Amino acid sequence: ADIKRDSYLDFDVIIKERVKKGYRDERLDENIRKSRTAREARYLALVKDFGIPAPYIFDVDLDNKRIMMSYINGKLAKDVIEDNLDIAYKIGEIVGKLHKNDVIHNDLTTSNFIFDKDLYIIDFGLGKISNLDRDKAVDLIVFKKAVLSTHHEKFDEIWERFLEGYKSVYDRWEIILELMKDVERRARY
Amino acid sequence: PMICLGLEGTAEKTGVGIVTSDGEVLFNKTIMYKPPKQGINPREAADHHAETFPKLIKEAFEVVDKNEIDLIAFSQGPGLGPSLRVTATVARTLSLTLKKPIIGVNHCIAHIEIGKLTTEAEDPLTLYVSGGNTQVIAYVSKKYRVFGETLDIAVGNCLDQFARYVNLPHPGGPYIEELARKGKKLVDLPYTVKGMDIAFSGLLTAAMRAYDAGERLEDICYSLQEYAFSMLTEITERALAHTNKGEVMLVGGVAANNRLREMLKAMCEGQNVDFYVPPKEFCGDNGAMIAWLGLLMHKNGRWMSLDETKIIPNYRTDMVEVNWI
Amino acid sequence: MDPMIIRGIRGARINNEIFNLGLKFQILNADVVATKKHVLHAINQAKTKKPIAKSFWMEILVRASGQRQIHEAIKIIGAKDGNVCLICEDEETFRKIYELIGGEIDDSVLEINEDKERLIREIFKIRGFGNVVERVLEKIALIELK
Amino acid sequence: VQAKIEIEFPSEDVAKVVYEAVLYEHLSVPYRRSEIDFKLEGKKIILDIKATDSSALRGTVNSYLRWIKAAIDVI
RNA sequence: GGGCCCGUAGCUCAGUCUGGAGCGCCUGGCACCAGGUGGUCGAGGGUUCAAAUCCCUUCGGGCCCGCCA
Repeated sequence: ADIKRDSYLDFDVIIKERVKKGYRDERLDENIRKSRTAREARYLALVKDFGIPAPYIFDVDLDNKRIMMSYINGKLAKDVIEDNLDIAYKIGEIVGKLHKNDVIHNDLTTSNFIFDKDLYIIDFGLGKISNLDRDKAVDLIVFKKAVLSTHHEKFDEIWERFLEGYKSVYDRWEIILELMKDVERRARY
Repeated sequence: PMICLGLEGTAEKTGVGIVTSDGEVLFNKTIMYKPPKQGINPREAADHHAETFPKLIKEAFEVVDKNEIDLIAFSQGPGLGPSLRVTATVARTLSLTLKKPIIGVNHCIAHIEIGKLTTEAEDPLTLYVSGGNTQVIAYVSKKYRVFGETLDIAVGNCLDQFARYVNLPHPGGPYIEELARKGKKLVDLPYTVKGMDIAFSGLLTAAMRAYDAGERLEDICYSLQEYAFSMLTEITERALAHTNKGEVMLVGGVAANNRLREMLKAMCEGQNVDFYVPPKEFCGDNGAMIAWLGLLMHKNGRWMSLDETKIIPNYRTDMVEVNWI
Repeated sequence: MDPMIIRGIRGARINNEIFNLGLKFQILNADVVATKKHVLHAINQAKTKKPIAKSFWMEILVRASGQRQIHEAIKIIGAKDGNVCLICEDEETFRKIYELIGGEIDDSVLEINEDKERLIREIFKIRGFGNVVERVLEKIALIELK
Repeated sequence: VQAKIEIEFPSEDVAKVVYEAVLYEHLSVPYRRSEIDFKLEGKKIILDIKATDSSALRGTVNSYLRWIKAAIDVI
């Protein structure tokens, strides 16, 4: 998943290649890199249909398992959410419609939302299509766990602002929140 | 040497140990439990602890005098509820029979501590995988914190029910490890890494659907084995990237499968880091780990009050006052 | 490499017989092509991406149309009278096409206008935040997905 | 549904030991499926469990039997 | 443009000429197997004593011949 930034004479290209993983079978490795780059390209493009800002895709190639997209000269969400709490509200915004159209970013966090001029959702390396409420709930759980393990000091306010933005843009937030409470407690007896 | 007796009742393997503060285990014994793979409205299967704790304790009495020890530690949690209660009551009985200090000990943290003592690692990122508890844990901000954990079923339970449907008698660990040595076709299964977490119900359901078609046994065995181990290795790799550590550990009974060890060796070789697994004497359920962690807790002055040694069946790893750096 | 020649000709005349002249070129609706970026990206992918159309210079249409289908790509990006855009490599072929179709040579049609914006959006079914030139660039980029 | 369990011991000291050992464990249950009183009377211990559910009552009494047996068999 | 199987619980597939088992789950407790409250079936049109169910058109999506300028 290495990224190389090049300045084409009219294109600001970033080539992201999915390096093979030695610990995995080369058969399954090739299969999963191919399917993953395909899904990432397709979903990161389809999210533009939502109005949700995302990097532009200049080209893809499954055989070479690479995606060369529009590079953004910004900083990570975590490096800026500490000094700016509004991007949690913006994350709620751009996740509300994303969940509304029933496409799930099963890797939601506060580390892959670049802030250069706006909030760019630069990674659907595990995007999926599903109407299942359980998948949405576990995606919310993953995001909450990530924000916990990253900014425990402000988790409460960060999650509250994120939920405010999400309920501002998404309307069925109550049922997914109650499923979040019902599932996050599934530890033991 | 502050001699301590530690007790392990977190899962189906009762453990009784005695250890010292110098860094060696004076005594350690384990005994597993083999159930009939299921149960309806079942009687608790943790009574095996209530039966073999007296025997192991008496054997310890023969190998060392019952008054020789100084401290006692019990696996407070996390683990199966009733078995945790059994080991807690046995530890309290011994503690205030001998009128000696008692301490509740985190099962996971004891796993990390013994993985540290048995090896050269200083502060490693642990991958604790077992029959019902799989999770990666790190030492951050003077606390052991859970980064990536399963959401539906642990790796050990997954392999257990897979062997159940394959009808390999329990334990199915080595049986699947060897039956998968000749798997040929990589059966299509749902690979899933939801952030740090993992889901395992989908993998099992797909395997069951495949076995409804009655495909090749060894092929599906190899497919599930590689899929689960790759998912665990992937979450371990991303957790390590999050930590930016230099050492990773693998602990728990399921670590008996050599392919997990080889996969982690390949991962660390590609990532220019080093990696360890504790020996079977410390890679399962044993009292030595609880004894060692009780000694560690009481050595640096963190005394434990007898009344508030109550166990927690949902004992999270970030609710332990770690003060031994 | 030979720099391919792209020309936006106003005042177009439809003549099927040119396609039967054995000339290596492609003609499209100049009001649908966003700019030189559109044709450049389509040409680059048709050069690099695995061929899928029955002809390379028809693969140019398949690429710039953003659709593998040809049966409706000819309908949606086929040449129309009044204004067209021709991509080729031969000066003699350029002269023959210009004589048979006619019009004025002015590449300034590659600039985009609000009517061009709306036409592109209604043609490519584009509804979302993003500058239309690079949004269409992307829409061309993702032909090779299932 | 009431359940009274009496447990005898070789000496008063052993009774005190098992009482103190199971005292915390009685209070260590985060949620009890039945009301339980666990008391010491010299060389005896009384477990009085009131339950509206038979299965959980049997589970609790079996668990108490387990823990008391382990306690007395430690020595 | 022309075939194929298709499109059926809210997620899983028959029920076609011959016109509901699945699953957070009401039904058991520390995965395991018995109960089911919860579908009236791509859209439209004609046939019907009873039509997903006999036929046709369209709508995607997957698949073959693709038929190009």
